[PDB]
Amino acid sequence: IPDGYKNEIDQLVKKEFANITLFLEEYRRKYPRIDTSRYIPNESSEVSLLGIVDSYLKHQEIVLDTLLPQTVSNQWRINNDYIRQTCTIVEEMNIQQRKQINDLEIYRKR
Amino acid sequence: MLCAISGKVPRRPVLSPKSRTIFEKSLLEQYVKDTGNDPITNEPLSIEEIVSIPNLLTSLQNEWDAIMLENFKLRSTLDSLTKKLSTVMYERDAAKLVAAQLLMEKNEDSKDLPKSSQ
Amino acid sequence: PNLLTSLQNEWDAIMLENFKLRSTLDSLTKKLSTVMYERDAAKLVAAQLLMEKNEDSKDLPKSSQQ
Amino acid sequence: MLCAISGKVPRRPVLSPKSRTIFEKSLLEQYVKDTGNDPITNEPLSIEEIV
Repeated sequence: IPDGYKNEIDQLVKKEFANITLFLEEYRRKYPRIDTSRYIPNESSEVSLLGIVDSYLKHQEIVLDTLLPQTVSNQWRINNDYIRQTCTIVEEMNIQQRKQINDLEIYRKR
Repeated sequence: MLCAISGKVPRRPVLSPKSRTIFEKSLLEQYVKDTGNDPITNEPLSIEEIVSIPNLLTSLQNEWDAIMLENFKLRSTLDSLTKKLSTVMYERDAAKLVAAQLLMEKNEDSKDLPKSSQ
Repeated sequence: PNLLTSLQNEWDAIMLENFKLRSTLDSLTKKLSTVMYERDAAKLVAAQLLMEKNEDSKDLPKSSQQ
Repeated sequence: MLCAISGKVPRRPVLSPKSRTIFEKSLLEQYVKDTGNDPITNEPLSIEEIV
């Protein structure tokens, strides 16, 4: 009985039981360390010149040189093909485990 | 396609003749000088045996953030495994004692049935 | 020119450290997998042993009674 | 990406440990069976030596 004998035996087993890094782990408490929230805002009228040039121009020039297209979609789709080779390998192992698992149960059945 | 040390995409990959594995030259050259042996297989190996704005500010900042918070979190992962690799072995040995205690119980119960007939 | 060379030299250690940290990660966690599988496997030994010991109990007591 | 012997995209790449270059297993295996050597440098190489 998948509802009586298991419940019965469980009670009998129950009755016999009645008889018988520092920085990382601390951050886990649930707060990430704040980063530099400075570069994005700034102010023309406000304080500090370096922020204008020591924050925005050079990074924007590096951005415009970095922000690209020369290769475009070819570099992306080349990596997409690699992901498909990686995926099929896992499912082949899913099969190999599936066959040997059923094979062991098959021997028990006899 | 990758290096078998850092997890890079090498610029000057070099392969070792003892164990067929491709490493970036600077990283393998460092290992030989530290201790003259292949890092993977632990086999004798020598050097001769082998065959501005965002870039300064934003991009470089992110690279040292990504390295810092990753290794710290990785150090946290290693601690948890050592923390309870112990909970695995203790629960395992706890089960061994149950089997050993039941092994005496069962055969003895089964032997009492054989004696009951007499 | 040497600041960039120094930046390389410190990174060279970063990669060497990450390797040894990852090896123990997989090698230690792999022992975790063999334990967890074998633990629940050894656990099934008890489930079978428990029911057989229970059968011995009601067989002998119903027999010893009569 | 390419096999140095044929010039095709190798479907089973095996790198040799005498002259570091990516050869297709089926091609290089026949090259070894012909004579125990690496095709580029003409240095001795066996099937177990290939990886």
